[PDB]
Amino acid sequence: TPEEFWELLSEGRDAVAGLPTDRGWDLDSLFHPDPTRSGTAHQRGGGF
Amino acid sequence: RSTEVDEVSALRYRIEWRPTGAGEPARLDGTWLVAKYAGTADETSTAAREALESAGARVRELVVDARCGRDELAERLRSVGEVAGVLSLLAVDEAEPEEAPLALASLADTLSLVQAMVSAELGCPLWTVTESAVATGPFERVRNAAHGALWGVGRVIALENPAVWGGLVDVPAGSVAELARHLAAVVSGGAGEDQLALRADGVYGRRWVRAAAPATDDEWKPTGTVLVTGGTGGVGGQIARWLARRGAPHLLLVSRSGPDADGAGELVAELEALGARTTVAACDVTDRESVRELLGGIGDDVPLSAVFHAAATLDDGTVDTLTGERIERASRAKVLGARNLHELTRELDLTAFVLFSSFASAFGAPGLGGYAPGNAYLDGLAQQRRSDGLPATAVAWGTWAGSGMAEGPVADRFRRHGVIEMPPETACRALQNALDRAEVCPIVIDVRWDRFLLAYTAQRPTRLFDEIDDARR
Repeated sequence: TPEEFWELLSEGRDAVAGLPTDRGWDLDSLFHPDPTRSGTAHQRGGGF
Repeated sequence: RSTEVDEVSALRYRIEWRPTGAGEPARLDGTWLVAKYAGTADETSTAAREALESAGARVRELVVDARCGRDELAERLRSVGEVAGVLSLLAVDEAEPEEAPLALASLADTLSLVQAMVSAELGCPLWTVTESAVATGPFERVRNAAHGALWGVGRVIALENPAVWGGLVDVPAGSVAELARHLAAVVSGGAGEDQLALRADGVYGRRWVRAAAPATDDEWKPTGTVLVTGGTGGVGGQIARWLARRGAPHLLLVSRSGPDADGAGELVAELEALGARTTVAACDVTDRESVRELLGGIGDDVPLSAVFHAAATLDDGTVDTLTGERIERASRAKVLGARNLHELTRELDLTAFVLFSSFASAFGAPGLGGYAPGNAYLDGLAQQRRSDGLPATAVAWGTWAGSGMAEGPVADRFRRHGVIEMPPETACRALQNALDRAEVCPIVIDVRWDRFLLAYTAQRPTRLFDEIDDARR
C-alpha cells in the first residue's frame, strides 16, 4: 500500500534483501567467481 | 540432445530455501529455557525473551559450559520442572575456535543438551537459534561454516528424538529483530518446519529440490595436478580413476595410509594406465603445515587446480555418545583438512575444489550423526567459497558403490529404505555435470521415495521434501 511505503520511507528502511526463491530461479548458475561467465548475475540481491 | 544424463538428472538434487510459513503462534505454557553461555552479555536473550514470556510461558536461563557434563543440564531442567521447549542461543555471534571447526563450542553443548533432555525425561522440543549458519541461497554468505555443523547434526537429531528435537532457527548475523518478529510463532508453529532461516524478507524453510541438468556446453577437464585427499579410499579412489580416464595430466592421491594402504599399488597401476604421472603420498591432512609443505612439495612443473578432498574418518554416529570433541576427532580429517586446503589454495587458481560430502548433511541419517557435521562444514565452506573468487563443489554423495568410507551399517539399512547404491559409472558423470554447471552444492543420491517417505516423514513429517514432485509417494 502507499501507506506501508511511508513506513519504509519514513523510518529509513532498505528493501534490498535478496533474490527471489519463489520463482524457480536457478540461483546457483547465477553466481560464479568468473565475472564474465555467460549466465551469471553480478548483484547478490536487490529489492524483489 | 541428451538421454543418458537423464539418469544423472534423477541423481542430482539441491537444497534451496523456499519461503515457508512463520508457524502458527500458540500461547505457550510452563517455561521456555534460553539455554546459552554467560561469557558475554546477550541482547539476543532480551530480544528472544520479550516474545517468550509474552508467548505465555516464562523465561529461564541455562548457562551451559564447554563439555560441562552430559548430565548437568538434565538436573537443571528437572530442577525448574516441566518445560515446553528450549532456545539454544549458544550458537549466536560465536567465532570458530581456530583449533578445529567440529570443536565448535556450541556443537558440543547442543549435543550435551539434547542428550540431557533425553536423560532428564522432560520430552520437549529443543530449538537452536543460529547466527546465519546457513544461506537462503548464494545471494547470502554463510558466516561460519562450522555452525552449519550443528544444522548437520540437527537434521539427524530429529531422527533420534522427535519429541526432544524441535529444529533450528537461523537468524541473520548481528540483527536480533527477526527473533522478536517470529520466534514465538516459529517454535510453536504447527507448520512442521524443522529447518528455519529467518531473514528480513521473511521466513525460509530448507527444501530438497530437483536439480536441472541441461548439460551446459562448458567442460571441466582435470588439467593440472589433482590433490585427491584420501585417494586410496573409494570415495577418492574411483574419483582418481575417473580423473585418469578423463585425462588428468597429474594426480596426487594423498592419505596417511598412502603407500601403506590395502589397495594402494593396485589403484596407482590402474590410473597410471588410464592417465599419467599418478602419485600416492603418506601425508597427514589435519596439520596445516603438512599440507603447506605438500603443496610446496607439489612440483612447480605442474600447477594445482583440482583439490578433490575425499578423506573422511568414521566409526559411529549415535547421539547417545556424540560430544563435540568426539565429532571433532572423528571427522578432523574432513574438516581441518578442508580448512587447511581452503586457506592454502586461497592463493591458488583452482578450476575445481570439490569437497566430497554425503547425504548425512543433506537429510537425516542415524549412525551418521557424527559424520553429518563434517559434511555440513564441507557444504558451508563451498557455500562461502563460492561467495568469493575460488570455485568449490560440495557434492553430497549418496551410498558409494564400492567404497567403505561411509559404506557401513547405516548404508545397508538405508539401501532397503530409500537411498540405494549409485553406480560410479554414472556418479562420475554427475560430478562432471556438477562442474559443467559449476554447481556450488549438489546432492547426488539414488533415493527411491516409495520407501523413503515411510523412513523419514514417518518419525517426523518434514517439509524438506515437499518440493520434490515424486516425493508424494
